Amino acid sequence: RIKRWERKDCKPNSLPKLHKMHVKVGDTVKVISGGEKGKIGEISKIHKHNSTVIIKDLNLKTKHVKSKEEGEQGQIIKIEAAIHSSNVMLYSKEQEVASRVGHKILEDGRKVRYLIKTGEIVDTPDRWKEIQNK
Amino acid sequence: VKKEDELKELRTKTNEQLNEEILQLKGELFMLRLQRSARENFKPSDFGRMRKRVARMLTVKREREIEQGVGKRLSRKLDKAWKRSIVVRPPPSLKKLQEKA
Amino acid sequence: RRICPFTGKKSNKANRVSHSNHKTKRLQFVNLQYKRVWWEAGKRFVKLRLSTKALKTIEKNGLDAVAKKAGIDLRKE
Amino acid sequence: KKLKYPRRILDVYQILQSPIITEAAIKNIADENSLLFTVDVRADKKMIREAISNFFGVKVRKVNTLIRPDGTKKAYIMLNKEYNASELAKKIGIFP
RNA sequence: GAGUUGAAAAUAAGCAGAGAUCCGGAGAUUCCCGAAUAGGUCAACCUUUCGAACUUCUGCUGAAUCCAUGGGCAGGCAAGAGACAACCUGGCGAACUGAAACAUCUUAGUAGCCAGAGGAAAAGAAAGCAAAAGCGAUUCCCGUAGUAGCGGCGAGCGAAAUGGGAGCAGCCUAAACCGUGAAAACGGGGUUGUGGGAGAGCAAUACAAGCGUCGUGCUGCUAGGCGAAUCAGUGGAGUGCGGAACCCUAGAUGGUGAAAGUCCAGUAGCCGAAAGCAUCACUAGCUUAUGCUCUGACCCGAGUAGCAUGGGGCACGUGGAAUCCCGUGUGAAUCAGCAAGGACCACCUUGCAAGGCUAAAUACUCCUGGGUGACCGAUAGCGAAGUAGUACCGUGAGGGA
RNA sequence: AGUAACGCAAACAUUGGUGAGAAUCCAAUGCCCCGAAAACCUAAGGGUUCCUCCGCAAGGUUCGUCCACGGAGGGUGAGUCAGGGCCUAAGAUCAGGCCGAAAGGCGUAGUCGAUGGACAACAGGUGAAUAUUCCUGUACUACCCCUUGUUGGUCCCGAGG
RNA sequence: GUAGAGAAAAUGCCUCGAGCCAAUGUUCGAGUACCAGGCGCUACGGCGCUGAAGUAACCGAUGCCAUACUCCCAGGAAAAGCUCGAACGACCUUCAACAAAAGGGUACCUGUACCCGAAACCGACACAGGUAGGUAGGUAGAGAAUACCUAGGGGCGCGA
Ligand SMILES: [Mg+2]
Ligand SMILES: [Mg+2]
Ligand SMILES: [Mg+2]
Ligand SMILES: [Mg+2]
Ligand SMILES: [Mg+2]
Ligand SMILES: [Mg+2]
Ligand SMILES: [Mg+2]
Ligand SMILES: [Mg+2]
Ligand SMILES: [Mg+2]
Ligand SMILES: [Mg+2]
Ligand SMILES: [Mg+2]
Ligand SMILES: [Mg+2]
Ligand SMILES: [Mg+2]
Ligand SMILES: [Mg+2]
Ligand SMILES: [Mg+2]
Ligand SMILES: [Mg+2]
Ligand SMILES: [Mg+2]
Ligand SMILES: [Mg+2]
Ligand SMILES: [Mg+2]
Ligand SMILES: [Mg+2]
Ligand SMILES: [Mg+2]
Ligand SMILES: [Mg+2]
Ligand SMILES: [Mg+2]
Ligand SMILES: [Mg+2]
Ligand SMILES: [Mg+2]
Ligand SMILES: [Mg+2]
Ligand SMILES: [Mg+2]
Ligand SMILES: [Mg+2]
Ligand SMILES: [Mg+2]
Ligand SMILES: [Mg+2]
Ligand SMILES: [Mg+2]
Ligand SMILES: [Mg+2]
Ligand SMILES: [Mg+2]
Ligand SMILES: [Mg+2]
Ligand SMILES: [Mg+2]
Ligand SMILES: [Mg+2]
Ligand SMILES: [Mg+2]
Ligand SMILES: [Mg+2]
Ligand SMILES: [Mg+2]
Ligand SMILES: [Mg+2]
Ligand SMILES: [Mg+2]
Ligand SMILES: [Mg+2]
Ligand SMILES: [Mg+2]
Ligand SMILES: [Mg+2]
Ligand SMILES: [Mg+2]
Ligand SMILES: [Mg+2]
Ligand SMILES: [Mg+2]
Ligand SMILES: [Mg+2]
Ligand SMILES: [Mg+2]
Ligand SMILES: [Mg+2]
Ligand SMILES: [Mg+2]
Ligand SMILES: [Mg+2]
Ligand SMILES: [Mg+2]
Ligand SMILES: [Mg+2]
Ligand SMILES: [Mg+2]
Ligand SMILES: [Mg+2]
Ligand SMILES: [Mg+2]
Ligand SMILES: [Mg+2]
Ligand SMILES: [Mg+2]
Ligand SMILES: [Mg+2]
Ligand SMILES: [Mg+2]
Ligand SMILES: [Mg+2]
Ligand SMILES: [Mg+2]
Ligand SMILES: [Mg+2]
Ligand SMILES: [Mg+2]
Ligand SMILES: [Mg+2]
Ligand SMILES: [Mg+2]
Ligand SMILES: [Mg+2]
Ligand SMILES: [Mg+2]
Ligand SMILES: [Mg+2]
Ligand SMILES: [Mg+2]
Ligand SMILES: [Mg+2]
Ligand SMILES: [Mg+2]
Ligand SMILES: [Mg+2]
Ligand SMILES: [Mg+2]
Ligand SMILES: [Mg+2]
Ligand SMILES: [Mg+2]
Ligand SMILES: [Mg+2]
Ligand SMILES: [Mg+2]
Ligand SMILES: [Mg+2]
Ligand SMILES: [Mg+2]
Ligand SMILES: [Mg+2]
Ligand SMILES: [Mg+2]
Ligand SMILES: [Mg+2]
Ligand SMILES: [Mg+2]
Ligand SMILES: [Mg+2]
Ligand SMILES: [Mg+2]
Ligand SMILES: [Mg+2]
Ligand SMILES: [Mg+2]
Ligand SMILES: [Mg+2]
Ligand SMILES: [Mg+2]
Ligand SMILES: [Mg+2]
Ligand SMILES: [Mg+2]
Ligand SMILES: [Mg+2]
Ligand SMILES: [Mg+2]
Ligand SMILES: [Mg+2]
Ligand SMILES: [Mg+2]
Ligand SMILES: [Mg+2]
Ligand SMILES: [Mg+2]
Ligand SMILES: [Mg+2]
Ligand SMILES: [Mg+2]
Ligand SMILES: [Mg+2]
Repeated sequence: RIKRWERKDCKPNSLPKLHKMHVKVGDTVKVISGGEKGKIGEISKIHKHNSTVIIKDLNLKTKHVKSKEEGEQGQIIKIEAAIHSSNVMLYSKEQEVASRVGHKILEDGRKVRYLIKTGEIVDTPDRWKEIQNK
Repeated sequence: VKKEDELKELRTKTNEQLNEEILQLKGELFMLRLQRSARENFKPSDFGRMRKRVARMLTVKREREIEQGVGKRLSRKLDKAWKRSIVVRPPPSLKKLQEKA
Repeated sequence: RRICPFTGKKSNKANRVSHSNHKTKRLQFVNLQYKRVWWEAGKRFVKLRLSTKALKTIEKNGLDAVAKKAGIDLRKE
Repeated sequence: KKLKYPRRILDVYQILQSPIITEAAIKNIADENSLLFTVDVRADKKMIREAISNFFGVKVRKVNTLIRPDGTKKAYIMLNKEYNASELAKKIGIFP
């Protein structure tokens, strides 16, 4: 499978080298590049080695699956394929615009993210609880 | 929050109590290793939890010994001693529940 | 080794030279002797290998000066 | 005279690694009343006898060791004829 | 600051905003072999009275033998031992080759081996150069110079002084003498050269200079954080194209379906260290210290220098052969001296051997962190872009895709 | 060059069977060869080649349903057998010791070193793959345990063997 | 038993002993063991069930007594276990140690598969070769030669 050189890069302690990237899981984004350009969505899984993200209705691929279990029954499934994090921008639903993202400090002693075309705060204090309970 | 709690609990015990506790733990670890092979359903997380518990205990023990003023050689000697004097006793956890039953 | 303890003499590295100028490796050796020497301050002899120069020096400065410069205890000898 | 030094220094709780369950062993239980236990290579017979004698609380007749071509010690533990094997087979989870 | 349990999916369970996984500092554990070190062995095992063997260290004990030596016993986180690419120092030390043969000579004090120590080592504070004018420990580069010379006067080897730079730094001790002993030692005094010191008297005294526990200091390193600016169209995908805009203390770099200052990570700029490390300042303290006059009687590094022989090395091959350093044998002089100035003698100049220690400038790459490349792009570049010192071959050293 | 060869001149044959496919795989019946081996076992060596199930790319001098091949899963049980916990030979290392540019060389006690000395187990059964090892019978060494009998035993040393 | 510095030993003198030696043999171990057949099943592979007789003679080892003999010259390992024992030295000492016949108990590591006159080791090969030891049936034969056979194993990995 994995072309032997396309495997995961490594530190001396054997742990893979993670790209840092600008997005989280619960987020909503708009797709800037690729055939999926323009479509809006929400992010499910994110792989921090390749720097790639997966979005529920987007980048659909038609996969043939062979179920041989005493009979031959096949399945044609449509899955979602990872797309590169540089192809998406954070999307504001309110003023309905996709922007870049800066960091800001809130008086709570907190550090958060905001869209720089609006000034709209992205991260909610309970966001992680909201996603865990899902 | 289990970690901080457990450590505060550890540093407040005595030496003998630590020893005994350690033994009991290693035993439970044994019984666990038995269940694995029996293919009786159990928790994969448990090996980790227990092993690391034992670790933390030993660490504390040694860290005290260092305050007392003891070296590496003295350490290892008294350790051989303690491992010689070890007798197996049946684990209080699950073997006592087949003694009763 | 061929070495005097007391003066630290070494065998010297020297070419034997013929009438023909043809050189050859050779060793000149220290003149070493197995001697007993009287030690007055020990009331007793000491068996030693000595260079002869050392024997001389022992006549001149006395044994103890020599052994103290060379750092060798007559007791352990 | 002195303290009885165990043949090596091991820690007894790691010596009995596991029961070996295959078609083979089970009938050694049935016929011989003999358990089958993979143990630490560095472990001896006296160590194994004390270990099982105290742990499951059964008196053990005789122990036979073995060393696999893979370097893993394997022990036949034949208990006494008072203690039935299948007892410990149910107690442990080895079902004949 | 959000997901995580290596490569590496899948499965199973956990751990996680009272902060996980992760990154850095300091600790902890570290089976068996290996210096291997309780004793043994056929490395990775055995036997054990459970022991760091042996050598140094501290104490107790005390053979032949009075003092001693040896031995015995005990203490001790206990100094060493082994490993290490190249460079370096010492020790041994070739041969092919060149000379159109070869022996003196060359190769070359090279390779190799052995031992040793360091981040550099070695050398080093004038018994030195020079020449009648002067310099002022050592090392390194340029030059003098392929000069003077050496040489079966063949092949070849080959300086130095003046001159220019790099870099700078000077210190401890022996003896005379005064204390303490029966000594051997210890304590003060004393260290220099167009002479010092000891000796005997009279003056000056406070600053100056060198070293350095402790500690907030300064800076840097070892994790990090903030960080400007774009859209639609174009045939799989646009960073390209045509058309509009904008940032720039940022147009380094890497990635992104296709080439991007404006998409991501970043860059300029700017913040940031509980802990450890490093250079620096400060840091109680510790060190030292001057001045003149008289006195050739006291000292100024002895089996040493020299001499006779045998050699070695100096550019220098015994030559008229100094200087330097060694085998054998002899063997001085103390400053009214001794050595050097290319046999030797006279005169003058210069210097103070036979006790030690010292930073930098210079050499190197098993490597670490940055950077560049008229360097390679899978027959290349490392032997090695995948099990690479692997497979395989060899009893073995070794070879090796 | 689709040529030489296919590794002895012990010899195969037929009927069934399995299978997509059989001169070659299994079984039966003949026939033939070895039998101081071409039998059975053990030392050394090899290293999992052993057994079962699956497979038929490569290997196998043809074939292949088969295999010492590939894939999975198993398998080696000791007081008495063999070594070590006993003893020494040749030889090796060698505390101290003697010598040696260095590395080292010689060498005494010591300690290693079996191919030898010492020392206790056999029959039957089970058996996909182990058996003087597991089972059932009778045995035998070495310790420990108690009773009884004595008071000194232990090593170092002297000897016989 | 005695003697000499003399415990044991060696050595000298005195004494008591006619038997001794060891393969093998008889008996227990040992029979409701094993086994020819017999009965029944057949997954037609193997399995369950009951079992008669189990003695004698003659050949006869290269094996055992046996380091038993006789002869020869070339003159044929050491040390420990083992048996015996005073002085010297060290250490330990009373329910401590040693001495005994029974009785009960107790039981260290490592090898153990397979091949081994070989297709698995050694020969680069599934190679007409090399490889220590053990066991040694029948008929003929002086014989472990040869021929033909048993047990057991094979028909040589190209055929027609
Ligand atoms: Mg693939
Ligand atoms: Mg793109
Ligand atoms: Mg079995
Ligand atoms: Mg075994
Ligand atoms: Mg570690
Ligand atoms: Mg272990
Ligand atoms: Mg050792
Ligand atoms: Mg050793
Ligand atoms: Mg004393
Ligand atoms: Mg005395
Ligand atoms: Mg002494
Ligand atoms: Mg000691
Ligand atoms: Mg060293
Ligand atoms: Mg070395
Ligand atoms: Mg070093
Ligand atoms: Mg030559
Ligand atoms: Mg020549
Ligand atoms: Mg020539
Ligand atoms: Mg020539
Ligand atoms: Mg430097
Ligand atoms: Mg130096
Ligand atoms: Mg100076
Ligand atoms: Mg000077
Ligand atoms: Mg100059
Ligand atoms: Mg300058
Ligand atoms: Mg200067
Ligand atoms: Mg003095
Ligand atoms: Mg002074
Ligand atoms: Mg002068
Ligand atoms: Mg003067
Ligand atoms: Mg004075
Ligand atoms: Mg940023
Ligand atoms: Mg940006
Ligand atoms: Mg565009
Ligand atoms: Mg454009
Ligand atoms: Mg992109
Ligand atoms: Mg770019
Ligand atoms: Mg920066
Ligand atoms: Mg004077
Ligand atoms: Mg001379
Ligand atoms: Mg010369
Ligand atoms: Mg000369
Ligand atoms: Mg000179
Ligand atoms: Mg000169
Ligand atoms: Mg010399
Ligand atoms: Mg001389
Ligand atoms: Mg003089
Ligand atoms: Mg001279
Ligand atoms: Mg001079
Ligand atoms: Mg002088
Ligand atoms: Mg001189
Ligand atoms: Mg000097
Ligand atoms: Mg020096
Ligand atoms: Mg290629
Ligand atoms: Mg290559
Ligand atoms: Mg190519
Ligand atoms: Mg032809
Ligand atoms: Mg033809
Ligand atoms: Mg043909
Ligand atoms: Mg042929
Ligand atoms: Mg054939
Ligand atoms: Mg025949
Ligand atoms: Mg065969
Ligand atoms: Mg066989
Ligand atoms: Mg074998
Ligand atoms: Mg295999
Ligand atoms: Mg097979
Ligand atoms: Mg095939
Ligand atoms: Mg074929
Ligand atoms: Mg088939
Ligand atoms: Mg196979
Ligand atoms: Mg010998
Ligand atoms: Mg030697
Ligand atoms: Mg020695
Ligand atoms: Mg010896
Ligand atoms: Mg041995
Ligand atoms: Mg043997
Ligand atoms: Mg034995
Ligand atoms: Mg035996
Ligand atoms: Mg078998
Ligand atoms: Mg049997
Ligand atoms: Mg029987
Ligand atoms: Mg017995
Ligand atoms: Mg004896
Ligand atoms: Mg007697
Ligand atoms: Mg008597
Ligand atoms: Mg007698
Ligand atoms: Mg007869
Ligand atoms: Mg014969
Ligand atoms: Mg005889
Ligand atoms: Mg006595
Ligand atoms: Mg007795
Ligand atoms: Mg076996
Ligand atoms: Mg076998
Ligand atoms: Mg053969
Ligand atoms: Mg064949
Ligand atoms: Mg063959
Ligand atoms: Mg016959
Ligand atoms: Mg005949
Ligand atoms: Mg006959
Ligand atoms: Mg025959
Ligand atoms: Mg037959």
